[PDB]
Amino acid sequence: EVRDEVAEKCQKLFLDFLEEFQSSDGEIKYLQLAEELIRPERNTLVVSFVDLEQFNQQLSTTIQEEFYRVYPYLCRALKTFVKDRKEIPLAKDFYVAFQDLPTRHKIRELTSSRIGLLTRISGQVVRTHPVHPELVSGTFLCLDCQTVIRDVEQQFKYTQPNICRNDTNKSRFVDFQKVRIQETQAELPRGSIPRSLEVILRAEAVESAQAGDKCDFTGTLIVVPDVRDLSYRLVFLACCVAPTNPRFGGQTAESIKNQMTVKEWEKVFEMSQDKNLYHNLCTSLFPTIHGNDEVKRGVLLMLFGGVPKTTGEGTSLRGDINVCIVGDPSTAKSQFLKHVEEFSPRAVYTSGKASSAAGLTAAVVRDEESHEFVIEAGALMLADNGVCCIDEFDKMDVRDQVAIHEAMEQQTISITKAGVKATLNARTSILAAANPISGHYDRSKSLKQNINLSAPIMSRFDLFFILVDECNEVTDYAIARRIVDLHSRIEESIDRVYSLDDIRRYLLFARQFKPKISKESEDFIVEQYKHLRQRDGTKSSWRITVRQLESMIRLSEAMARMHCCDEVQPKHVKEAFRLLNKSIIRVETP
Amino acid sequence: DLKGHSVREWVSMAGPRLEIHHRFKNFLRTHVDSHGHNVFKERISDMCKENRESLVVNYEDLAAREHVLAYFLPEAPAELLQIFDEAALEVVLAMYPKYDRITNHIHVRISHLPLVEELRSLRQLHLNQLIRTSGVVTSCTGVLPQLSMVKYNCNKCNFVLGPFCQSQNQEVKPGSCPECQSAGPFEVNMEETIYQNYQRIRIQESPGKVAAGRLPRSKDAILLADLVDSCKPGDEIELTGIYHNNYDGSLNTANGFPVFATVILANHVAKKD
DNA sequence: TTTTTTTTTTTTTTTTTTTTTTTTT
DNA sequence: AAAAAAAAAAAAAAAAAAAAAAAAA
Ligand SMILES: Nc1ncnc2c1ncn2[C@@H]1O[C@H](COP(=O)(O)OP(=O)(O)O)[C@@H](O)[C@H]1O
Ligand SMILES: [Mg+2]
Ligand SMILES: [Zn+2]
Ligand SMILES: [Zn+2]
Repeated sequence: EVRDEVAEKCQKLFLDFLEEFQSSDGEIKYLQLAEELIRPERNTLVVSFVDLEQFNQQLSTTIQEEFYRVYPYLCRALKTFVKDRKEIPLAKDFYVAFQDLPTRHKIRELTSSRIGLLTRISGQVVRTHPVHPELVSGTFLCLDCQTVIRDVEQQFKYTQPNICRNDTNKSRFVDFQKVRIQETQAELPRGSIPRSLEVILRAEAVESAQAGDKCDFTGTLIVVPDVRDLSYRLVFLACCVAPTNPRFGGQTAESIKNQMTVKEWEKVFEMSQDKNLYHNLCTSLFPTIHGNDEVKRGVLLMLFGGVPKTTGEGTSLRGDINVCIVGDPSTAKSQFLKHVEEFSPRAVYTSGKASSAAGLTAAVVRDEESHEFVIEAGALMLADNGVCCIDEFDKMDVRDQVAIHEAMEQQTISITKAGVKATLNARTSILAAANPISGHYDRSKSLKQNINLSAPIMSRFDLFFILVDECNEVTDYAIARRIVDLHSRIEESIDRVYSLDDIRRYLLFARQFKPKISKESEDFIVEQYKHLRQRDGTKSSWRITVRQLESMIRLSEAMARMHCCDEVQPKHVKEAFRLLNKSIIRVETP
Repeated sequence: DLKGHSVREWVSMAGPRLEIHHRFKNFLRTHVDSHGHNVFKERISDMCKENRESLVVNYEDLAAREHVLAYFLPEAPAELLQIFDEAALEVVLAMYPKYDRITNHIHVRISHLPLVEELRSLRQLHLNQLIRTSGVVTSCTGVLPQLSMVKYNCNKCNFVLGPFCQSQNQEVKPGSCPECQSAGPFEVNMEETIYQNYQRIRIQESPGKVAAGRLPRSKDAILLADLVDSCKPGDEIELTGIYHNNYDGSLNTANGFPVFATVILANHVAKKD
């Protein structure tokens, strides 16, 4: 019985660190963290690698350079650390989760030299397979002599004992999920497709990553076998998963509030009481776009959105406002779409003809490891509770526009493919950019004629923003001044009152509010809708119907959400009515 | 009755097995109601009258009257449920001695289980336990006839072999026939075998319950001989069943990890409508 | 020698792309 | 007469159900 002296010493030092390390207060913080390890559904202790470096630098270096060959010993040290304190089940196992590794490595840097040693990487989750029980060590029965070969360690492969020494109920299982990631855009070398390595997650951190999220995985690169042939494939085994760019430094309104730090909440509350927050948000979110105040306001209300509701009969009241932008080229439409995509989390940007039906809505594949099927999430799904920016909408094929119309109609995608049916949820607002037919917007026609969108698509667009390129000299001078100032002073020249992170946190907090509609606001809405219908009694770019009342209600709800108010005051209704009225443009003609 | 080393092994012993058997019989006889005197009396009466061969048992009352049995239930559902079936069979015979001619068996269904989980919250910790979930039926096959009490036919000596009860875990393999002691191929004898209805469904998380940045999860369930046709695609159903794992499911095939597939042995179905 | 797991083969269907065709200005 | 949208061809990929052969003990 040869003892791995390095592993044993690492275990001893790690246990000493666990039972000795003290926080700023002077208490053994990891003892307090382990206090919760007793409760079921809790078998992982998160240990910050900064603490490990601070306590025992040599131990941290040994772990980093010998992570795989010592990880079982770290788990054993944790098991001893917890068992002697409480009455945890004897068969219960425990795992050690590391985080805050100072250095990060690129997916292209995962050479064989990084095999079996600690490393942190960043990537984008493409899809997550289901969760399964995984056999780490169980029992084996010999069919020749009935000699039970016990606790044979499986190495990512069904490994029977190689030779007889001469079941499930008596085995230990750990959660297991194979989640596929891919390289980030920033890391992509010139003219190369992204790299994907399927990372593997275990107990506790078995669903911390969802498709479409940017996540940092900390763990070890390993080789899995795919006379005999040794065909190996690289695979990442992660002991912890965390967001790459955490939103909060610390789902219901109070839960989000506590999720934040003290300073973040101070900022959020301060801006909630900030009079003129509407203009401040408009300017900060789009510092480089001159004018076009109406479009900025529209996309802001879109980012906030309304309040979804369900009818007594079961009818679903749409509570997310869509927006479309149509006009002459070089009116900064795709720039609005890119701003929204780069800013808003869960924001997915696409093109006209570059996306097919399956990749735009959903697809199904069969799990390579079990009998179940997994669902490849299309662009629409990744925008769930977010935004989908469809540039060059008019160019999109009808076979896809039908799917987009379905998503806008019932918020859901129904799939019957590859042996599985599913009704999946897509609660997404749609920011479309459509070029006018002929490439220029003609002012002597209704909006129906100026664009090649089918009537159903236009019907459920809450806001249409027309950006005509009037050849005015003052506007051209202003645009040129702003563009040249941008290109002269790149990093500076953008004084946005609120950082994009602060606006993200404020948006996430405000989205939880569900404003009511008081009687006064209801009467004001009725009068405003009356007036807006009277507008259509010259001709407008498109008729006004009850769907405009729905849009006005949703816009008032979003306006209330912006100030984190709890009841829709008449002022919000007035602002929504004004914006929607401006969105309507007279059809001038000789 | 907390005592011993293992819950399933504790019930496995004959002693506590018969103790639970007689205690459950006495609970069926004695637990009456707040006011509905002996609910199980009229329950069994109706079931026999319509020949339902089933008994829905509330968990609340069972826990109240016999807390030990209710505690033992979820930990080792297979053994407790089999004991309950055995008890209810003779209880029915005592109430309806002639009904013994009908199905020679009674199934016990358990409802209103206290703790209800979601398909995404299922973990290895729930293996081999009675669990209550909710979901939408996304697929359901026909009423396939599954072997229940096979009688293989030895080819060489044309002697039908005794009933080898079919297990939901492993396919039954006949030994050598007792007469000519041949380990030949053997073939099923459909005329003398008895079967049981076998339906397979898939239950997925309700879209209204899934979170924002997550996709619905699905689990396969098996309905057996009385729950069949209790669901159709598109139904929102509360399913209480055993998170069974050990039948054949282990990706021992090459290019595969030691993963385990999981199916929920359905024990009670309730359509929420 | 006898089993078993693989190997194939033999059908069939499904999905993407391209090409060909039809309708409109 | 020429372009835009639709339809069909066709080729490649996947499921799979079943019969036969090679390797293992
Ligand atoms: N009002 C404006 N303010 C600032 N920049 C503008 C404005 N209008 C156009 N631009 C500039 O013109 C460029 C091209 O606009 P773009 O959005 O590509 O046109 P389109 O909407 O046709 O795609 C953008 O990079 C943008 O910076
Ligand atoms: Mg453009
Ligand atoms: Zn042996
Ligand atoms: Zn025989």
